[PDB]
Formats: sequence, structure tokens, C-alpha cells
Amino acid sequence: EKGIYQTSNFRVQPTESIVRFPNITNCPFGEVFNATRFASVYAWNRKR
Amino acid sequence: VQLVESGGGLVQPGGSLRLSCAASDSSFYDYEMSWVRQAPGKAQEWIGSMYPSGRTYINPSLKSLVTISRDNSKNTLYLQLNSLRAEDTAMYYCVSNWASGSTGDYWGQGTLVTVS
Ligand SMILES: *[C@@H]1O[C@H](CO)[C@@H](O)[C@H](O)[C@H]1NC(C)=O
Ligand SMILES: *[C@@H]1O[C@H](CO)[C@@H](O)[C@H](O)[C@H]1NC(C)=O
Repeated sequence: EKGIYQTSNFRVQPTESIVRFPNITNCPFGEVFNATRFASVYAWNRKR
Repeated sequence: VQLVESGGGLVQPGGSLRLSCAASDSSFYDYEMSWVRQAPGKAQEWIGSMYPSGRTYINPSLKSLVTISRDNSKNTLYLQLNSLRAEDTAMYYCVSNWASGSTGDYWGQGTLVTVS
């Protein structure tokens, strides 16, 4: 019959996703992996 | 970890190196520390020893190679050595109360000083 009827709903879907995280993208962990000369086998020095 | 040994490494024959041994406190020095090594065949002869009040005595016949110093800020130890030779073919230890056997002491890390 004549009138105005509320059928469904309208929602705006998003476009592509966006992720944002700070300036810190690394701290030089190379202090252990790549020294000039490496130590013994079982003198595992706890470089923390 | 009461005692930690600092520095050291492989030594080229005809080269020189310096050792270190950070100390937990001046109270554990009572009354004889140890810069002990394991020389090949040679008996266990003490090289570096010192006292909590700040004394120092060294073996007369083996003191032509070894020098000792300290700083009290970091409680770091200096063992400035010159003219390293083949009589050190082992890895060292800086352990308190070494002279009282091998059971009344805490073992840290130690460092290796060897040449060909
Ligand atoms: C964060 O580092 C600087 C801020 O000085 C900025 O110009 C840069 O765009 C950001 N770079 C990274 C890798 O986060
Ligand atoms: C260490 O290995 C190589 C250089 O030796 C280098 O490409 C690499 O980025 C280094 N990795 C770390 C964690 O230091």
C-alpha cells in the first residue's frame, strides 16, 4: 500500500586497509652476530 | 655470579694481552685472591693475589712478566701482561679462596690465553 517503508540499512564499506606504526623500525643487534673475531665454542659469553 | 672474568682471547706468539676480573666486593678479598692458570705440566703456582686492605705480594721468581692494578669505582681488576709465551696453554680462572681447595669457592667464566 501507499507509504514510506524502511526496508534495509546502508553501510559504507572501507577501502584498502592501513596500518601505521612508529619511527622505530629496527636498535643495532649486530653487537653479537657479526664481530670481527669470534670466540670459542663453549665459552658462551652472555652478551645480553 | 660473584666473580666474572673480563677480557682476554687468543694470543699470537710474540704478542701481548691484558686480563681483567671484575670483583663483587672488597670483602671477598680476604685474604688471598687468585689469577690461576693451568700450565702444561707445570704445577699450580699462584701469579696474581692481593688483600682486602690493599696489599700485594708476588712470587719473586715469576714476577718478570706480570703486573697488577685496581680501580675501586667499578671494582674492575687489571692484569697487564707482557711477552706472552707457550707456558699459558690453558683457559684461566679468577676465583676467590682458591688456596683453600676446589670446593669452597665460586667459579665464574674465565678466559683463554694460548699460543703455539
Ligand atoms: C620515522 O623517522 C623519521 C622521523 O625523524 C621520519 O622522517 C620517517 O618518515 C620515519 N621513518 C621510519 C622507518 O619509520
Ligand atoms: C650479520 O651477518 C651479516 C654480515 O656478517 C649481515 O648481512 C647480517 O645483517 C647481520 N645480522 C645481524 C643480526 O647482525
